[PDB]
Amino acid sequence: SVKSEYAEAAAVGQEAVAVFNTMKAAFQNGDKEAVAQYLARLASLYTRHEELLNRILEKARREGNKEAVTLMNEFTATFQTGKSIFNAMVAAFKNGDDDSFESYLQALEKVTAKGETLADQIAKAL
Ligand SMILES: Cc1cc(C)nc(N)n1
Repeated sequence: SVKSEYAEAAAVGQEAVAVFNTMKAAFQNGDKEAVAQYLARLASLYTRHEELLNRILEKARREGNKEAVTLMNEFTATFQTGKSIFNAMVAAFKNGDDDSFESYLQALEKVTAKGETLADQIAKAL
C-alpha cells in the first residue's frame, strides 16, 4: 500500500539521519576522508528518498486523497529546501570553507527538525 511505501521512505529518511550525525562527528574531528564518503552516501540516500516521496505523492493524487496530497506537497517543498542546503554543504566541503559547512550543517538540522510533525501527519493521512 501507499502507507507501507511511506514507511519504507521514512526508514530511508532515518538512515540519512544516522549517517548525517556520524558525518557531523567526523567533520568536527577533522576526518575529511570519512566526511567525503559520508557525503557520497547521503547524496545517494537523499536521491532515493526524493524518488520514493514523489511516487507516494503521485499515488495519493491518483487515489484522490486530497488531504494526503496537500501534506505531501508541503512536505516535498520542505524536502527541496533541505536538498538545496545539502548541496551547498557539499560545495562548501569541496571548497574547504569550514565556516560555510558549519552554517549549512546547522541549517539542515533545523529544517529537518521542523519538518517532523508534518512527516508524522502524512503517515496518518495516507
Ligand atoms: C532533506 C530533508 C528535508 C526534510 C525537511 N526532511 C528530510 N527528511 N530530509
